[PDB]
Amino acid sequence: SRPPLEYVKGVPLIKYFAEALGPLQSFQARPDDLLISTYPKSGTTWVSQILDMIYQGGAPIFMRVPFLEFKVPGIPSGMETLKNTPAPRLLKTHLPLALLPQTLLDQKVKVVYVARNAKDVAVSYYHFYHMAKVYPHPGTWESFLEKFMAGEVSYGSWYQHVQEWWELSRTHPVLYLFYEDMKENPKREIQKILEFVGRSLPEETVDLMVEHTSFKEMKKNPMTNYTTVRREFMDHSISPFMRKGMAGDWKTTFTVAQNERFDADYAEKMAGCSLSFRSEL
Amino acid sequence: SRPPLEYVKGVPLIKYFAEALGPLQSFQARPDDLLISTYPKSGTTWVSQILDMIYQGGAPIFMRVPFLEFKVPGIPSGMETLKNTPAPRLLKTHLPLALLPQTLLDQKVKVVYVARNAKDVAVSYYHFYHMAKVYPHPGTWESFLEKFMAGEVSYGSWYQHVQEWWELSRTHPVLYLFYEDMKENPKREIQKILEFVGRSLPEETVDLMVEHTSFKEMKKNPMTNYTTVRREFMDHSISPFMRKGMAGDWKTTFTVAQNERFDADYAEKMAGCSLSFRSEL
Ligand SMILES: Nc1ncnc2c1ncn2[C@@H]1O[C@H](COP(=O)(O)O)[C@@H](OP(=O)(O)O)[C@H]1O
Ligand SMILES: Nc1ncnc2c1ncn2[C@@H]1O[C@H](COP(=O)(O)O)[C@@H](OP(=O)(O)O)[C@H]1O
Ligand SMILES: [Ca+2]
Ligand SMILES: [Ca+2]
Repeated sequence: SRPPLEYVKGVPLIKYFAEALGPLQSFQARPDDLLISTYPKSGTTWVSQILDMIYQGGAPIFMRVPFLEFKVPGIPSGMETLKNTPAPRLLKTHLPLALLPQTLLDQKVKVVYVARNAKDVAVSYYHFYHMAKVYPHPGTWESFLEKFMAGEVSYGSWYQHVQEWWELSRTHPVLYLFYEDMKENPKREIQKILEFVGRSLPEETVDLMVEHTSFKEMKKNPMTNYTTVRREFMDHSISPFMRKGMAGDWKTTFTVAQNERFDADYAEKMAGCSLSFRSEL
Repeated sequence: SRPPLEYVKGVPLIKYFAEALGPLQSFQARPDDLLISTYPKSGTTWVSQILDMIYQGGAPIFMRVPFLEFKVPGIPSGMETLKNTPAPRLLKTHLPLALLPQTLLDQKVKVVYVARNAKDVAVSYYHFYHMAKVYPHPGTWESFLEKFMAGEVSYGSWYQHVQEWWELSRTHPVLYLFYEDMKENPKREIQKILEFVGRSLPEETVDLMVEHTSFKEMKKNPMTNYTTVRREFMDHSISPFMRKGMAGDWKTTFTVAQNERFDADYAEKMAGCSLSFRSEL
């Protein structure tokens, strides 16, 4: 019923996910866990499918890759789904570093992080707010854009999220990937994931993973497109989860006025950062 | 009902497996197939389980690894089971090179062959003849030993089998392994299989494969011990498939007289061969 967001340590989150944090400090990480970390709508489902295939030598995605802080009225908790989970475990989270279960850092769990350009994230997040009913109603795109720029959306600021994890990468095992690089050359990025997780697969098998993990395929696959969930939960008729999967599509939504204001605000928040994003390709 | 063996191109075989050869020249091999080749009771099930785990990133074994020439009164044909089989395929065969579907050689299919010392093979084969009722009754061990030395058992001569494939290894991709080496150092042999099939797995995961593919484990696992099959097919009460899994246990069955005769006969059949087997460890 589109419940307002709950702030936690300065971070606004889905009411339910906020409640799920208590049961969350009990969580104990294993040395062989693989943590998939991302700001919302940055390629989480995409890299999850890739990692899952890899872990199977080549049920829906949300069952195979437990969502750490997950929790919803008529659905099993993220930590629940993780109980019936044998090692090695693939985990998923969008949690900022201030809310991340300390155990993951203490065990040096390998992290595959994916960052996506902020403009495409914003548009993708606006449409998701519409279809996923656990989120407060977004309002107009104009108002949502403002909330997104002020980090007044679920999981907080995108600017801080991509920067903190980028910095964490200096003293913690982290493979920091870019949604755009994955778009441009999927095989290249999958090979980087294989090497990073200490695995190898014949060229032929990787080429097959590239075909099956393409937007087109993943949009048909009911195990990856989230269509098996209930309508009053996610209304694919409003906006499909597998919306467009493009890089640079934000140009058909941002007005010139909004783009000018966003860029100015951006340069100001990404000043001292060495992170470089490309909004096209 | 213990039907006599059928000779084919000079090779005696299970009546049913003989019949299964016709439907067999229709078989078409793919470039990515992986062929597990062995003379009977040489570690086929063992290396099959290992390869299957590898192919899954770490149903019973006979369903997951189709048995090429398989065929039995109340059970689906080997090529049948292979129809519902997606690439990449793991295949199993005990066929001598004269009966091997040419397509496997023409496609350069990777072969993992396992050889075991003849004395342990003989004893293991004698007990298998007893429990598996598709084989003619073995008779006494004394008589079986003689039949085994004369290649008058299913799949013919062991001497020729281990030599021809050893030679094939010079002009065809073949990883020739020894049952004994696998006993002595399983991790070492599994790493050789990984490299050979162009795969890689973290050390920790391989150590886990070594534990689960040990004789003890595989003897409990109903998916690998063949206990789900029907009794009038295989009578585990007569002799369990997972008998002992030892190297050098042939000393408790061979009499000194039989051993002296076997050695003399052996030196004569393995003369010009560079193959070296160790009957202990
Ligand atoms: N295989 C794939 N290739 C490209 N984009 C994909 C993809 N699977 C999902 N996506 C896109 O990733 C976004 C969702 O990411 P997440 O899984 O983190 O929530 C959506 O972006 P759009 O809204 O821009 O289409 C979605 O269409
Ligand atoms: N994991 C394992 N480790 C050691 N030996 C194994 C094994 N799995 C099966 N075996 C042994 O391999 C032989 C059967 O081989 P195959 O699978 O080729 O028919 C039997 O030998 P014994 O009769 O000597 O015990 C069996 O016990
Ligand atoms: Ca989701
Ligand atoms: Ca068998």
